[PDB]
Amino acid sequence: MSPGSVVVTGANRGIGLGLVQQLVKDKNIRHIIATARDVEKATELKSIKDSRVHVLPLTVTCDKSLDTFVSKVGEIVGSDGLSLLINNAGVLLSYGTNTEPNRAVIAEQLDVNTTSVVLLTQKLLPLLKNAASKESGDQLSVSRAAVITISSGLGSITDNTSGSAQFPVLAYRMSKAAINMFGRTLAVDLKDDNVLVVNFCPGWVEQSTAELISSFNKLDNSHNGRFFMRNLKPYEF
Amino acid sequence: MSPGSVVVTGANRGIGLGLVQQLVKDKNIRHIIATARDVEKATELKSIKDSRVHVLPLTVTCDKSLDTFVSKVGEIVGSDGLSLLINNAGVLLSYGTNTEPNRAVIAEQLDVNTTSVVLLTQKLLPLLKNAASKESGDQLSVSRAAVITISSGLGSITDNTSGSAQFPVLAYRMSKAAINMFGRTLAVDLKDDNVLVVNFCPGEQSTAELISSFNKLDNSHNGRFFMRNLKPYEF
Repeated sequence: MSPGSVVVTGANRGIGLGLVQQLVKDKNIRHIIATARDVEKATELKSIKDSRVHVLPLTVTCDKSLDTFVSKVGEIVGSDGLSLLINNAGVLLSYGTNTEPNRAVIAEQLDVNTTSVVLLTQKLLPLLKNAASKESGDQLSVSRAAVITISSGLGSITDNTSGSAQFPVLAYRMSKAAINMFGRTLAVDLKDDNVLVVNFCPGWVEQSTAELISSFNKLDNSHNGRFFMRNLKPYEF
Repeated sequence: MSPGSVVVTGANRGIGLGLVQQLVKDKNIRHIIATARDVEKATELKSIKDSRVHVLPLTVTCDKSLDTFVSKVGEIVGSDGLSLLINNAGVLLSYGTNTEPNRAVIAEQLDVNTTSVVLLTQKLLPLLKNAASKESGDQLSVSRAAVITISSGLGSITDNTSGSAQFPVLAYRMSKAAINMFGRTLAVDLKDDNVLVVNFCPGEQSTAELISSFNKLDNSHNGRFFMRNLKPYEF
């Protein structure tokens, strides 16, 4: 089975856009909600034909743009609920240990990749718990209700052998470590609500998204609260 | 062996304080710097009578308060550098997944437990490195140069099986995960500067146990996260 409705933040380009193109190929999906900070500019996102794709504006750092967006998606999915939330929107700010100490940069990296993602997921929980309820039982799947966050292998603490000297990714690594901790906590917290939650890391083209979408269709209770590679294959955290 | 100089942040109470009380016992340490946000209120810390103890004001979230502090510690340690930086200053802000969505709270939790600590650490790097260059070779220990960060078991993602259900510790858990990531990162980044970095979960009888552990720390502990008795966490 397919999810009735999907939300993809940051679909104007990169992974977000590819995922939407991958998503439109599944004609059994009823709604496809794509967001862009600057919509009037998301031309390639916009060019996508098919009537079920809704390109809505969204600034993940603005709590007003969040409330407006949550309401719109609410008006769209109606009583059906939101089946799939794939938190893709994020950014990679340059910052390593040998960078002139700068609080504003570290704070922006976390605000965008962490707190904004948590804020959005929290607001979209009612809609998710609803999609989950619309089918009795105790079985997790993305077609029922899932919160998928696009993370990064650099978020894995135990796999961190490179640090941030050669590559200024300290803040980024932390923002994803945190977001990996959120996913782990969310899955637990939403246990009795039956909504699935998993985090992935895309590669470093449409190949990546094609593989992610495939892995999505194989998800169940056994992947809940974990962090995997696009071909699945778990990360250690 | 003992560290020429030690910095303990937010030592006006709890573990921080407990560490300064344990540290002043090691009669071989030359400088012992303990911070407080409101120096006036740090009565039990100031009561501590000891020629080599310095109580400096520091409010981790303020960059001016950070620099000023870093200037004084350099002024105190001189060309010998700072041999031990133990990040204790921290906070627990109530916030779970069911909590009513609030950007400011999450932002404060991370700003205090993550970004503020990273900033303080970076600013002290010179001192920490200068201290490590006094010795020869690649031996890592808290007597040479080390950064000890007081984290928490709730910061382990692999061990998180209770989430925000029991207690509303979501923003806190994330803050700690991130700082453990910073410890794993600094360790790799400071490898060639020969400065040891390790993270501990504090768990009186605690701080006493931390210290003994600090004295057993070697190259094999670098970049890792342990419990006070040196039992390792998985991250």
